[PDB]
Amino acid sequence: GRVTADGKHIQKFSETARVPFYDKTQKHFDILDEQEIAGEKPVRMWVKRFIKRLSLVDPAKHPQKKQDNKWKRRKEGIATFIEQKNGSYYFNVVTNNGCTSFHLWHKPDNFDQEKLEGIQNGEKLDCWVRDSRYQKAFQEIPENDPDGWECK
Repeated sequence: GRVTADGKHIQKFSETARVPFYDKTQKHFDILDEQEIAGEKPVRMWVKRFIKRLSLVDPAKHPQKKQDNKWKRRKEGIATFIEQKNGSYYFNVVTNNGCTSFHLWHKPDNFDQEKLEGIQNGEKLDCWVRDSRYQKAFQEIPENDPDGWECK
């Protein structure tokens, strides 16, 4: 909540979202002003709500990992690769049936490391999607994910 102009009333908020400080992945104590640390001026943030997670390897998860009861919402998936990094692999997935396709990164697992053999810069392959919990909000956007972050 928040107290109003007079000292007799409290207005109610809707929900919360955490913002990382005291870390070495963003810059908040050098972009924000001094008045905003006391928190008395509404500023814009980018709320994130759910992250796309994948498990492409189906045979190593159906008879030994279907006790998770979380992967009840697998729909489809297409995937590619455009840039190689130290430990993760690029992917581009379509959302439901051909409405929106965007990017993600995935840590390749030992049951999925047999699905990639060195991906060409544009070669195609299937995918498997899921949307998992997330509750955060940054200043501008992360420099690694151009996902749908709602401006609030």
